[PDB]
Amino acid sequence: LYFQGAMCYIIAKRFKKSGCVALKAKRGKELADFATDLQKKLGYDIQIVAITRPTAYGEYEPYKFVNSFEEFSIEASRL
Amino acid sequence: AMCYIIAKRFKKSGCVALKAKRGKELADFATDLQKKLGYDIQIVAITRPTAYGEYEPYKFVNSFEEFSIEASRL
Amino acid sequence: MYILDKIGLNIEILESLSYESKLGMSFKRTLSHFNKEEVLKEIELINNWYFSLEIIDDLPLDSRIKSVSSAKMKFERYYPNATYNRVFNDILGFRVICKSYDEVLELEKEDKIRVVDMSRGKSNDDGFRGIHVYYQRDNHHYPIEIQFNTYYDRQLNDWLHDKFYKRGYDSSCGQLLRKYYENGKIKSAEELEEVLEDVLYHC
Amino acid sequence: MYILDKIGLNIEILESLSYESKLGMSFKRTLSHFNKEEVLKEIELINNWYFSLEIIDDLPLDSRIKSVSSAKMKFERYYPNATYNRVFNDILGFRVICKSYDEVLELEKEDKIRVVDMSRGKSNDDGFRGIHVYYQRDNHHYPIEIQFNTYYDRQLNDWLHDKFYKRGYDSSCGQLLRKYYENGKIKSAEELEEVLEDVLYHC
Repeated sequence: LYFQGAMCYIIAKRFKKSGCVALKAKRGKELADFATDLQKKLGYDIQIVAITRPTAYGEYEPYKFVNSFEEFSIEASRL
Repeated sequence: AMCYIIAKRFKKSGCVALKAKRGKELADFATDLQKKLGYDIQIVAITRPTAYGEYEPYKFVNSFEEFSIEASRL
Repeated sequence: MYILDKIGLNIEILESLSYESKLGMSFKRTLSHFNKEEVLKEIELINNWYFSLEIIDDLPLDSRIKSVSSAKMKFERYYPNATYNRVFNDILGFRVICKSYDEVLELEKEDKIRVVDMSRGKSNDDGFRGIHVYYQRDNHHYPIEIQFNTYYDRQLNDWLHDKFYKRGYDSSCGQLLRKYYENGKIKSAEELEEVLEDVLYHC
Repeated sequence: MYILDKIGLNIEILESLSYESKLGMSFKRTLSHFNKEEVLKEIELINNWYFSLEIIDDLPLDSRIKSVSSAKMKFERYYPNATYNRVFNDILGFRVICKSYDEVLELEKEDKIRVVDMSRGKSNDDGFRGIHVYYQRDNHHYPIEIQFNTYYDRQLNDWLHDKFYKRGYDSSCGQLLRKYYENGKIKSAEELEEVLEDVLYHC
């Protein structure tokens, strides 16, 4: 189950605040439209970005990993 | 997702590198090539050349046949 | 050629990852020639397109898709005199960490690639070190960035984002932080924060 | 926990990537109790297995599968008194940049993980700095290695690998070069050459 082909990380971060909410997700229409809608609901003070791997993006440390799209939405709204 | 099959002589710097898909066809190709080249040449699989600086300089090839000919010249 | 083969890129791949603008305005123009709400609506589509391409996760290099929030801030900041292709040049941005920069400059020879060498600092030294390369298909396609950093520069770049950037300090303090790092005085992000607290107290 | 989440690994994934030996032998035993030809035949199958797993290329970290040639050399070198699990512990070997070593030391708490901390050069100092971690399912599965370095240590380890290929391995010389690096005296491969020429002249 842990092997779903190549995955990315959807990241949510407030601009002037350190740390992020991160979720391992599969790139495609379902993730793209989720991110587009969440960016509108959260506003332009929060950045929704897609990265390949957290060890390559030290500027988002510390990472708060979540396990579902719903958990990512609730935690990103608390930033 | 792809990997890089690398061929290198132990005491000599540089390698022959080929972007390949992991599976039975690549695995059996590598196992057979290692026998034909001998134990002075190392046949290794890496994820990305930028992470393995010990194989620099990389000589990238574009086919399995080109990899075989170039690895035999190491 | 060589550095592109190492990172698994070529001109054909970069061409297929290029997004064609529908604004009908050359990207050689300044931001005053563009409507903010039309630009931001397009950036939302480019961001959506890059969040759907699986091919990005299979490439042998790291990448980040920048947000619509960051594009909105960049428009407000550089409006109206900055050139469009200089502002929105990193929506798709690759990042490759290495041992040296000698291989990177050779990319200048590529007709559609521009190299911004900041390995000896920006004009206004803020501490950051690296080389940024931009591929652009034509003036109607968004540029694609590749950021090159040695391991040595990427370490300080990271600490500088974490403990220094976007906190109201002058760019003068980053150059000083980079001088302390080059002198062996900063070996942790907490040590960076310590010499920043002393620089700000004694400034 | 945290470092594993950052690199996309967990105990279940490490368990599925573990190769079960069919030699009928405990890996706690020395090389003298093993047949070289039978060992090498098994290493050929492990190497073949790792060259066929697509799952490896989808993990968010780098890896290398070591050759049968290197296993043959390691057997000849450590035969007969070295322990099998200490010799053949890196057939599947991951390589990661960690933010700080603290997050790597948390791995020691895992029952099936062994940590070899070389981040301070407390033992047999040759200039190299990092932490190597070994996961082993049981005494008849091959261990899996994860190598962690900060960007700062990784830079010197890469310059030291090239100086040790060119000039040959020298433990005291590498230890001394790490002191110069920590002092801000080595910021390129050319500077290491300059510092080396001064060290060799002052003797």
